[PDB]
This record gives sequence, structure tokens and C-alpha cells, in this order.
Amino acid sequence: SNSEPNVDLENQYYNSKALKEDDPKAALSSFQKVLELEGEKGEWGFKALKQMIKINFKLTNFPEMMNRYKQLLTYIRSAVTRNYSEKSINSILDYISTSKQMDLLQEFYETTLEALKDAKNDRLWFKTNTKLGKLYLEREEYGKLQKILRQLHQSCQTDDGEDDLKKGTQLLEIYALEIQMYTAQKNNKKLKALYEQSLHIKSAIPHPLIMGVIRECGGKMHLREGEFEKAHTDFFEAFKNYDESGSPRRTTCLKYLVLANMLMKSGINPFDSQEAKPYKNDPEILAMTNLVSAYQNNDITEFEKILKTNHSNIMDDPFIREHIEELLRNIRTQVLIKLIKPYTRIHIPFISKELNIDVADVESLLVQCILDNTIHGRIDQVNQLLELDHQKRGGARYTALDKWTNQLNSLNQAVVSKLA
Amino acid sequence: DKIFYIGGLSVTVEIYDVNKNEWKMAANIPAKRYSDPCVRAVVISNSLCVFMRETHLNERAKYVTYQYDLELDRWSLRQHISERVLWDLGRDFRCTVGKLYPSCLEESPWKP
Repeated sequence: SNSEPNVDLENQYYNSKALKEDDPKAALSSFQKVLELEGEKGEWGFKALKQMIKINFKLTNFPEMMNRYKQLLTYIRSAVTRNYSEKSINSILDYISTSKQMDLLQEFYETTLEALKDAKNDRLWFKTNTKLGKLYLEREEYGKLQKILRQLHQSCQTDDGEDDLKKGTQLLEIYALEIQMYTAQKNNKKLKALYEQSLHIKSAIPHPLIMGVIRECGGKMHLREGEFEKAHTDFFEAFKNYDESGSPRRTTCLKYLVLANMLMKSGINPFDSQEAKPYKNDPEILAMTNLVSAYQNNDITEFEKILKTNHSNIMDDPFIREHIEELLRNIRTQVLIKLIKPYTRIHIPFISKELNIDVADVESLLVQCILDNTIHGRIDQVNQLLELDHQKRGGARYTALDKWTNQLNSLNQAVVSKLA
Repeated sequence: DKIFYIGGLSVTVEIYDVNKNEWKMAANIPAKRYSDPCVRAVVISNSLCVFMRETHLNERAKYVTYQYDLELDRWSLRQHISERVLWDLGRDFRCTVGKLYPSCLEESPWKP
């Protein structure tokens, strides 16, 4: 293909790049002279301005550093496409972040914000605003976070509508910010409103972390309401996104997924595949692995022993503390049903001793099971007894015969009376 | 450029700024205990002040206004309304700031 960009500009740019490791006073002068060579715009002088800002930040020269950063901001909306300029300005912002003069940092940030507003750098702009919002959430700031969210929403507003069809990614980032915020304020109603609006309008390309956060919030909301399948699916997608990304929230999301998969009954395992030699043997996940192993084996005694042994990491989460009662009820119900499947007419105290629980709890569980039609049996409370209907007759054909007999014979009687 | 939400059920002083968009506490108004103050916040003479009345058990109501400072967070004693000129107002009364003409209006007769 090839294209002659320029020879002398690159040559002097590389000469100054070599000079950068020498005394900075000469490197800055050479870089400033690279901008004088072309004069109009920059191209290689665009990178020369970035190098000048870096070297000036080395020798604490800020005023002209910010003036030349304004020059670069004007250069972003210039013959240099807004493609590598975003990486260059992200690097400049990171270099400025090295020091601790927060006043200078925020002056830089506000100048960048206004320049990007003027340059209508839509994608770059809400990327910068989303980064600022993430920084605010990391410092638990909402005074300017709310303003940023309102501005981004207004930019997403299609006048009549509050949402575009391709700014779905914009609204996705906005809702991720608001999900972090309402996780800070644990506002369930706003959480569900955000999740609904996200599910509806967010349909677009996500960043894996954003999708994971939104799915984590959705699973939290669903398991707060009661939906086990939806919560399991949301935790599934969030944990897949965390696996892709690498955020520390991966372990917590996996624990939440383990809790969700145990609550959907029907005997499924969440530690089977992804929790392998790397993750199954993880010290923070080995407790959950053992829990679900007992759940598979229906070992109520071992399950309760593990619950009591690792209570500092089993029920430590208030949500898992809430759900542990339901999990115990479910596992006890499963063990009871499995125990009473092979036979009939079994005493209650034996079941209580087997389940290592009180007799009243066993009676309540039996009543609940019979109400759910899971047990084809009935309870004799006087003698502390559970009598099951063995129904070994397997008939009910005589019932059909009797119905056939009476209906047609009455049919015959009606016909004879009418015909006579 | 600041909104001063005073009272509620009390002596809650929660200051909000439009340019900052945040709610903060300043102080508590000095009021006698075992009482239910009736707070009234209004701008007077380009200066933030309050008009509050305290009522106790088997006690008469007292009317007094205080001068509040922004950076001091204290309600300095500006003027105490003597009962010889102003009598009891009530509970559902409202307060507002405006300019009036003494000649057109008439003084309200009441025994001190």
C-alpha cells in the first residue's frame, strides 16, 4: 500500500525522543522546534506536544503545559482523527495523576471536559464522563455524579424520548453508574427501576465489566423478589463477564451464583465445571464447594457441620444469612423425601433423630410436604405417626366402570321414558 | 443561593446549595428544653434570620428573633419581641417578608 507521511518531521521527532533521556531543558526546546518546523497543525508535532507535556510535568512546568494541552485538544478535532488522540489524552491524564496536586488535576479535567464538549466528541466524551463517574463512585461521591448522570441522560434524550436507539451503550454506562450508586444506598425500588430501564433500552454492545455489574444487580433483585431461575441466569452472565475481565468481584459473584443454583432445587451443581482445580480448591470457594458436595450427596449432617464450621464465610453475607433458613428447609425436605420413598408407615421420632432436628420441625415439614402433594400419605399425631397410602392396588378402573354403568343406565332410563 | 430547611418532625438545620448540590448540618438553635419551637425562616434586610416561639407546660409563649451568621453557625441574639406590643399568634400562622405603608395601615390595639 504505502504512503509517504513525512521524513524530516519523523527524523527530528526521533532525535528529540533520543534526547529525552538527556537534559530535559534541551528536549523541550527540540520538541517545541518540531512544532515550528511544520507550523500548521502537527501530526508528528501532535505527539511532540504530548512529549512536551510529559517532560514539563517532569520539571513541574504547568502553565504552558495546560496551554499546550488546550492546543492538543484543538488538535483532536483536527486532521489527526479522534482515534489515537483518545489514548494519548488518557496517557496524559494518567501522567498528570502521578502527582498529588488535586487542584491542578481538576483544572486539567475541566479544561478537557469543556474542550470535548466543544469538539462534539460524543463517544470520547461520554467515555470520559463515565470514567469520571467511576472515579466518583470509587470515592463515594454523588453531588457531581448526579449532575454527570443528568447531562448524559439529556444527551441520550431524543427530545420526545428520553433514550436513543444507538446510545444504548451510553444508557448502559449510565445505568452501571446508577447501579453502583444505588448499591451504595441499597435502594431496592430505584434498583428495580434501573434494571427494567436497562433491560429495555440497553440492547447494544457492552463492556464486559458493565454487563457483569448490571447482571449482578439483576440477580440480586430477582433473588430479593423470589425468582431463582432469573437470579441464577443473571449471576451466570455476571460471573462469565468477571471471568473475562478479572475484577475481584468474581469471587463474590461466584458465591452468589452458588447460592442461587442451590435455591432452584431440582438437584443442580454450581461447583461442577468452572470451580475446578483452580477455583474448586480456592480457600474462599472450598467452603461453597463442600456445601454443594453435601447438597449433591444430601448429607444434612455434613452440610450443617460445614455451615457451623465456616459461619464466618457462609452466613457472613446478610443475604446468605437470610437464605440459609430456606436452604436448610429445602435440604431437610429432600433428605426426608428420599428417606420415606422406599417404604411406608414410619414413626416420627426416628425421622427426627435421622434429621438431627426437633420433632415439631419434622411434623411441620411433613405437613408442608403433604400439602405440596409430594407425599402420598397422612399423619397420625396422637401416636407420633406418619401413615402413607401405599396405593398398591393400582386400579381406578372400577371407578371408570361404575361411572360408565350409572351414566348410561340413567341414559337408557331417560330414553325409554321419552320414547314412551 | 442557599436553601435553609429549618424545623420538622424540631431544630434541624439542613443547608442546601444549588452550586454544590449537597445537604449539610450547621448547628442547633439554642432553645429551652421541654418545649416545641415553631420555626420561621425568612430573609430580613439582606441577612438570614429566624423567628421562633417557644412554649412550655404552664408557661406563656415568648417571641424572639435571632441573627444567624453563615460562617459562625450560631444564632446571635438580635432582638427579643416584647409581649407588651405583640400577643400570642397561634399554631397555623404563616410568615412572609414584604414592604408596607404605616399610614395606610392601622395599629392593632391590645393591652400590654
